[PDB]
Formats: sequence, C-alpha cells, structure tokens
Amino acid sequence: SLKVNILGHEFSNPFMNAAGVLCTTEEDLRRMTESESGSLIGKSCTLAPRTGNPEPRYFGLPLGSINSMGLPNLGVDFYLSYAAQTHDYSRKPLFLSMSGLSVEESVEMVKKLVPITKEKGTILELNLSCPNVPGKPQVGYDFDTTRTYLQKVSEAYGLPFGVKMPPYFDIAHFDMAAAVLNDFPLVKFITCVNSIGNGLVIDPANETVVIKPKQGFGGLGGKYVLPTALANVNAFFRRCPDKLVFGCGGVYSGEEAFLHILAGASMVQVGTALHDEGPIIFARLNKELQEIMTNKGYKTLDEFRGRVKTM
Amino acid sequence: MSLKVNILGHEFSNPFMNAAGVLCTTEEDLRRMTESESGSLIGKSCTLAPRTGNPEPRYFGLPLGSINSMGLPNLGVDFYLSYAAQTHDYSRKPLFLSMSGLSVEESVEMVKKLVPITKEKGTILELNLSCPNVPGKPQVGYDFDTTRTYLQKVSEAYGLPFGVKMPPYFDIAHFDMAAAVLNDFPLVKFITCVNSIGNGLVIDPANETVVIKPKQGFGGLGGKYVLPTALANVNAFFRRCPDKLVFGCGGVYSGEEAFLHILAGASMVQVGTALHDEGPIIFARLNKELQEIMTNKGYKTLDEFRGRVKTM
Ligand SMILES: Cc1cc2nc3c(=O)[nH]c(=O)nc-3n(C[C@H](O)[C@H](O)[C@H](O)COP(=O)(O)O)c2cc1C
Ligand SMILES: Cc1cc2nc3c(=O)[nH]c(=O)nc-3n(C[C@H](O)[C@H](O)[C@H](O)COP(=O)(O)O)c2cc1C
Repeated sequence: SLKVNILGHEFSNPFMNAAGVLCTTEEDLRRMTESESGSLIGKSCTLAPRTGNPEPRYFGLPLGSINSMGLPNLGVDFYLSYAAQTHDYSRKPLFLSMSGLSVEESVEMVKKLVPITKEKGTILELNLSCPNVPGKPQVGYDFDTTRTYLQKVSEAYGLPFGVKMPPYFDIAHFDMAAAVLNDFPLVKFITCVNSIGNGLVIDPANETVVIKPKQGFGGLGGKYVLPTALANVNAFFRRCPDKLVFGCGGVYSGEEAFLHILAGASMVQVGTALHDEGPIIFARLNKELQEIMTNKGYKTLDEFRGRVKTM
Repeated sequence: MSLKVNILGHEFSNPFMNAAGVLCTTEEDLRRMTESESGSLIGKSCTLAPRTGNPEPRYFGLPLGSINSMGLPNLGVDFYLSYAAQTHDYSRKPLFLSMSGLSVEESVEMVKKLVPITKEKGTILELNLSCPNVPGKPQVGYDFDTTRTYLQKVSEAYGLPFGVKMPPYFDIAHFDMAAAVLNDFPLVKFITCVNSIGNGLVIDPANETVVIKPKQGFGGLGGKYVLPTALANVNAFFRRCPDKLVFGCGGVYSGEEAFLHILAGASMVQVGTALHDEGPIIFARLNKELQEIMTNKGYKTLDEFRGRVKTM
C-alpha cells in the first residue's frame, strides 16, 4: 500500500508534480489529473497574469535542469476558477501554489482562496522561494520577512496551509527557519526544496551561457539537488514534529522516492524528471516504489517514513 | 602557447592547485603536491591547536562527487608555518596557507604569526570563512555582520594582502551583500569561490543508513554536484569585485571544466574531489586537456579568454 492519509484526505500514493512543471494551463492540469499521480499542484501564480522571462529560459542538462521561467502564469483568477469549476476532486486532491511578489499581493490572493478551500478542499502551498524574478530575492532567506508573510497570510487565510521553502545549507539556518515556522500553527506542511538558486551553465563550444535572463543565472533542479533535498527534508522532519514535510528534489526513480520518505517525506514531488519524461513517470514511480517496499517487507509507508538510521 | 598566470607578485606555471583540505594535511601530502605538475598548492585549513577531527566514516566518495564531514583535522598552525618557513621549495611553486580559526580571536593570533613568514618567504594567506563541518560553528560567510568583523580584525592584525574562501551563495541579494562587505576591505585581494555545498545528506537505500557518521549524516558536497554553483559564484564576484581576483573551486574533473571557470573569471582553478579520487597525476592531465582546448580554439594564453563568458 502506497496510500497517504493527511490533511483529512486519502491520497492514493505519495506522488505529485513539483509546482511549475506540467501545471500552468488547463490542458497541463488535465494531464496531471489523468495521470497516476496521487495529487497535483498548480503553477505558482500571481494576482495578475504574467508571460515571464524572455527566451531561452529553460535548458535540460545531463544531470538535471537550469531555468529562469520568471513565474509565467494565467493569474490567480484562472487557477481559482480551475479549482472551483473544473478540477475533478474524485480523481485526486488539488493544491494551488501562490507566489505573490509582495506580502500585500499574497494577502489579496489567499483571501480569494478561502471560500474555495471551504467548499472544495483546495490546499494552499505558499511559495517563499522563487529564485527567478529579477529584483525579488527569495523570501525564505530573510527570516524577518518570512515571519511577516506567515503572520499576514495566517491572519488573512485562517486555514491550514503549507510553505515551499528554499534550500538551506547551514545548521544554524535550519534552526532559525524552524523557529519561525514553529510559531505558526496554521502552517501544517513544509515543502523542501525549491531549486538550488542562481547556478550558471556555460557552453564550452560557443563560450556562451545557456539561458537569457539574469546573465545566465537560473535555478538548478534534478540530480544536482538530491542530497540537499534529503538534508532539508530530514532537518525539518526533526525540528517540526507537529508539521508534515513534503520532499521535492532529485526524484527520478522509486529509489529516490524511498529515500525522501525515509528522510521523513509525506508526499514526494517530481519536477525535472517529469519535465523530461512526461506524466507517464507517475506510473513508473508507483511500480518502482512498490517493488522496493515488497523486497523490504514494508506493508505501508508509515512503517519507514522518517526512519533513516544514523551511526 | 602558455598556461602561465601572473598574479599576486608571482608567475605561476599554470592555473591549477589543490583545493584546501585535499592532499595538503601532512608534510608528505605537501611534498607530493610540490612534486606534482600543479601551478601552486595550499595547506590544509588550520587551527591554533592541532585537531584529529571527526570520527569515522567521515568521507564518502559518490558517483557524482563526494560528501564529507572531516572536522578540520590538521597539525596546528605552528606546523604549517614551519613548513612555509623551512620546508617548502619556493623555486618549484608559490605556497598558500589556509587558516580557519574557530573564533575571530583565534584567527587573529594565527595571522599575526604568519606576518613575518609572508614578509620573508612570500607565503600567501587564504582566510576560510566557510567550514561547514564543525558542530556548533556556523559558516561565518553566511552572516554579513560577522564577516565584516572577521575581515576588520584580520585586516588589522595581518596588514598585508590576503584572500578569502567563501561559501556558496544562492541568492542575488546575497551576492550583492557579500560583495558590499568584501569591497570595504582593500587588503582582500582574492576571493575563492566556492567551499562545499554545506550540509547535504546521503543515505544508502540498501541498509537505510546515512553514509557518514558525524552530524547525523550531514556533510559538505563536492564534485559534479557543485559546478554550476561554483561557476555562478565565480562570475558574480568577478563582476561585483572588479578590483579583486577570483579563484574558482568546484566541480573540476577535466580541462573542460577548468576552461569554464576561467571563462567565468577565474585566475586560478582549484581541484578537490577529483584530486582526492585520482591523486596528484591529475595535474599533468589537466594541463594537457586545457592546452588541447586552447589549441583547438586558437588561444595562445589564458588572458585571451579569462572572464570573457558571453551572455545573451
Ligand atoms: C521549469 C520549472 C518551473 C518551475 N516553477 C516553479 C513554480 O512555479 N513554483 C515553485 O514553487 N517551484 C518551481 N520550480 C521548482 C520545482 O518545483 C522544484 O522545487 C525543483 O525543480 C526541484 O525539483 P526537481 O529536482 O524534481 O526538479 C520550477 C522548476 C522548473 C524546472
Ligand atoms: C576531504 C575534503 C576536505 C576539505 N577540507 C577543506 C578545508 O580544510 N578548507 C577548505 O577551505 N575547504 C575544504 N574542503 C572544500 C574544498 O576545498 C572545495 O571547496 C570543495 O570540495 C569543492 O571543490 P570540488 O568540487 O573540487 O571538491 C574540503 C573538501 C573535501 C572533499
């Protein structure tokens, strides 16, 4: 059994898309709904539509991806209408990611979600980590600013929600981040992690960067990020015992999913690998994770979630 | 054709050296680096008193790199100063020493001891603001107020040009903030980008157990994991600190990666994980591979393409 029971919902399996991959348009979301994924999440949205950064803004790499999309999205009203009128909740639960570029914008957006969450059960993931908007640094790397967002969003939304965090690389930062998150009881899950921000890829043949925005600087995903993701998942799993942790980063196989769950993940998100392979990946992921559990004698994910062994 | 680099008052035969921490802890390590084809070498980050470091296992080689939590094992500052003063053959190549005191008071005492040896022998200082593996000691480089303090106290105590080993940054505001601090210290002549990507976690799916013992399995990542991060940091500081040099460190396994670092702005190129895997023979291979790339492109010197990465 791959089932996950959290937030009052039954999820058929722990897999979903990472925000931003296969979730921007109505057709994208249809394809995620029809897939074997246990859930799905809408593109991080803004109050008004955006077309995003200029091209080229995505480059697939042997070890993953680099991107600077720039939050292209159809605007909050599109995703709310999708959540209210279009999505088939009998197939699977639905998350929406919101990434207002100011606390005021984020507050306006979540207020609109309230009635739809109440009526339909739509779940909010507040994005505190977009690394690709020029002039808008990651909110999650300023703990005073993070505290402000969480306060104002908690007050405006007033229902349980989650947060998408940037990756941290210092034990003191894990402690400081957890201290802020633990002051907000409505934050019921933490998604670790967003892209490793502001990497640079250069093509040796033409001596040129591979993406146009920000002088070539963009978010890294895929195989580059697995050990970082696992560390963040485990660090918050241990520091935030009354919250759930969702794993995101470097998942290409059931084995990586198993590691995320062992580190403490309740749901497992798939970005770069899904971009590479398409939504058929979720069928493969379910099969591979089931095999591993079968071979190890695990009847349910609860038997090993967060049970990574240390020396 | 030439791989020569003229910086810091020296002619380096080529841009390659070890990354601090790899093949540089013992006298025997340092001899092997000196005998290698490397353009330079740097001593293990040291502390005022000797350290044996963390318990085993504390290093694990990976298909895409390495994870470690060594814990700053080193023979103590007096050993490296004595190596620099009496043992090192400067006719072979210049010497850097890395210092990583666990408090600013410790660093000040260490750099004061270095002053006369730098004056006499020309030994170069790299101040480590980024060790991610000592429990309870966060990266100084991730606190810009603390960084300003270290740089003020070390500038005042040492009083000669030196460099800094920085942790990797992942946010444009952080590049801006880091550069604003570094640009206030004229004695900071070079910036080495980057130290390990800190506090990664590797788990073996077969036994469900982490692969290193210290810090519940959390350790710094090196190798293929870090190349795009290293290139970004190199280029970000190359642009923001035009009065300083940048050294590249991270993800170098071949002449191709070295070429990319130099294109991004690197004056010297440091090799960590790949050197740990291959041994000091790697430097001969790197020189050959970089020259081959230059030959194919029609470049005669590094100066022809250093910092000339193109954007769109
Ligand atoms: C093309 C692309 C678009 C993305 N857009 C978003 C987004 O809108 N919101 C968000 O929280 N993360 C976004 N990310 C980050 C992913 O959600 C994910 O955190 C990251 O790619 C790491 O997972 P991976 O290793 O599976 O790619 C995006 C990633 C990619 C590659
Ligand atoms: C075994 C080991 C020991 C290290 N010790 C140090 C050290 O003492 N001082 C330091 O500044 N960096 C240290 N590092 C970081 C490396 O100098 C380098 O910044 C990092 O490994 C990235 O380069 P690479 O990708 O070539 O490994 C160490 C790395 C390894 C693998």
